[PDB]
Amino acid sequence: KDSDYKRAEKHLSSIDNKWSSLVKKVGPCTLTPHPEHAPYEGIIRAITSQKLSDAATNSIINKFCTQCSDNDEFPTPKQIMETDVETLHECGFSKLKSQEIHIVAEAALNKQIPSKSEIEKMSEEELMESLSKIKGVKRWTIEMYSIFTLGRLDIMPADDSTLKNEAKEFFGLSSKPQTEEVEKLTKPCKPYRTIAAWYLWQIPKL
DNA sequence: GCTACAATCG
DNA sequence: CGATTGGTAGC
Repeated sequence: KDSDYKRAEKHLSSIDNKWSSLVKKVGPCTLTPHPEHAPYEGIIRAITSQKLSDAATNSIINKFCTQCSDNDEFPTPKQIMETDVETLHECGFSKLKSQEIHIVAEAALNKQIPSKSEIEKMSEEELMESLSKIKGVKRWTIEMYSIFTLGRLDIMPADDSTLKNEAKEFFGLSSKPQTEEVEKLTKPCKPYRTIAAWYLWQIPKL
């Protein structure tokens, strides 16, 4: 993770030089993934973040953990299953998300979700095909889960709206780029596109 | 003080 | 189509 980042930062400093410049200005990558989280947890966290800022997402999960858990820990599948969507919605989850989160809990409970060991053996394409079967989980959500939970290093969430806004400035484009364009422009960042995305995501903070 | 900012479904 | 969860950065 440490050697991984230093190695990634070096590669990003070895492509064309706007990347070298951004890396130097932003400093060391502080991305902190949580692979210790079970798949159902990582998935629920990713679902919750849809259309919501990290702060908004945090306030919702905090309530969720504070009420639905008996130890401020992340609610277990069983605990979630035994909570109706009405109560989940009161924590701040949209009604739709409440429904999907309940279903994810049921799936985890009934061993319908790939085990973490199997997930770690799946390529991103396989993961996409597998988790996209879950209601409320598609490309973006799986990318976020791969990055923030799994800790994968070569994930380029080219479809991310904020990343597109950043890519427009960074690459000096005349208009917000389409998904395909972002993927093309960041190809040189392989095999550390996750870290490249993170750096782009840090541009606002500058 | 205001208010823009992923995936599903009748 | 037209809704949807909310903290808060940028006005």
